[PDB]
Amino acid sequence: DHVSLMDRYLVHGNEYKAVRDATAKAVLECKTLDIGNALMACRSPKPQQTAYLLLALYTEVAALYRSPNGSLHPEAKQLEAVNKFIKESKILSDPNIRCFARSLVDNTLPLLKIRSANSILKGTVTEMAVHVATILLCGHNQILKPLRNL
Amino acid sequence: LPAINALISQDERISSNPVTKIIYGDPATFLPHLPQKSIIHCSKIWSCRRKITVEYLQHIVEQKNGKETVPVLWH
Amino acid sequence: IPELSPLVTTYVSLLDKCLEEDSNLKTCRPFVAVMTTLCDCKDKASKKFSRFGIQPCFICHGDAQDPVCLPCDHVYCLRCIQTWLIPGQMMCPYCLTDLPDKFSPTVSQDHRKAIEKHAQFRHMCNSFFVDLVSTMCFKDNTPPEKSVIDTLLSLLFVQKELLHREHTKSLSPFDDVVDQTPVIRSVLLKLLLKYSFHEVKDYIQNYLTQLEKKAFLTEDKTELYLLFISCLEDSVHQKTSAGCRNLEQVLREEGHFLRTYSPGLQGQEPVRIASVEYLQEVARVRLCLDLAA
Ligand SMILES: [Zn+2]
Repeated sequence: DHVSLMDRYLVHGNEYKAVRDATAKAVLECKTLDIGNALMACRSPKPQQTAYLLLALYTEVAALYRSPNGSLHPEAKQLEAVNKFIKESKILSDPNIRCFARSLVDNTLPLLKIRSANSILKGTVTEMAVHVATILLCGHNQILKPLRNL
Repeated sequence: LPAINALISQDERISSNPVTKIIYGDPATFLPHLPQKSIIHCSKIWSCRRKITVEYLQHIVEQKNGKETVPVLWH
Repeated sequence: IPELSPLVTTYVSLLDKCLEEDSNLKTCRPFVAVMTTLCDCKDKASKKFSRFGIQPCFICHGDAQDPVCLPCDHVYCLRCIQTWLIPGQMMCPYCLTDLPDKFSPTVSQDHRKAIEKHAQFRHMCNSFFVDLVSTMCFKDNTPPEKSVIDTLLSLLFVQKELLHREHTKSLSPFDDVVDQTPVIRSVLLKLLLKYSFHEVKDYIQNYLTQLEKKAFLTEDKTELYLLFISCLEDSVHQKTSAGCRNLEQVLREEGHFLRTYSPGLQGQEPVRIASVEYLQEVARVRLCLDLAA
């Protein structure tokens, strides 16, 4: 009954996969320096690194929050570790990205409450919406400056 | 995209789930109650394929320079 | 090339005289007459073109690139003559004529444009041939006669010539087009599968037995079988969608196919036996399952 969902962000590949594996490990244990070790093991600089981190954090907290058995696990003394890593590392401590990511931590982003009653396509629409939000925040690019404002 | 289909076929938590093996790029011969290895019971013979529609034809026209070479079909 | 109009303006009236008696290409005698008139039109065209026989190279069995001419009026590939002439065989492969010095005269002016124009001409004539066999040979809902279909199935093959035997060409009434890998197309099969399957079983069966006995003896027959299954299911899509009947008749008849389906899978099982009735059953149950899905 633990038939989990697909992680569509491995299209990036072999540098998102490593950091998402280390974020799932830092989900299961409590040491968070492993994420920093994976971040110094990567090319594709600060926007792409931040996009990898935010999508890894999303896919772990989303696959946790949706399933009824393991709901709200980082509240069990574990949001302190990832939030101290947020307060320390400047790779994701940009205050608009940071106020987005804190909202993703404590489930107060109003995209998870998307209330699509299809319950199959709801997963896909949530994933594309948080993907484009990660790209619009992390992307400092002219051809995303209208749509970010949109 | 076939390399991307290979990558999405080989993530290490769905690959144990026997539904992506009977669908997304693995031979179904691990299911033991089955007819033997015949010339007609290969996996590619029981694969899926497209249903050719008008919009796909328009897509093929847009790749193959339909505004220049084949103008009547494009219009 | 405005040097061929007094030939084709004669062959229009020649085809008019050949079709004036029996203007029905679905039977044998005007079909064979039209085939022979197009064939000697093509070969007398070639003798009008370039001095008795623009030929494929004898070595590669295909069209020449950087065309070198022998003193005995032979057109060969440059790559074939450089990989062939350099040992002690300073002579000819076809007519055994000794070439004196070297393969120094290559013709970069006449023969390249000759092979180009003849390739364009075989393309337009093959387009003519497929349009003629699509329209007039397959005119109404009744199929043509036996011998015209037999000559159609035999004109896909380019049978034994002294060299690889038994290649496959792109539905041409000619002989000088090749693929030096056996390719299998689907144009004659789809133009044959516009009729009801009940009257074209034995024809496709004989074509399949020919393909097994000369072209795909021990190779990847999975691809050819998949091609036949896809052409059969497209044929049933055409016979249902272009036909005019409700969903109830097709559901009752495909259900009656399902609940009276004898398995019989031990017949066409082991390594090579795949009847066209068997692949039609496989395509029909795939379409039943498409409707069910
Ligand atoms: Zn040659």
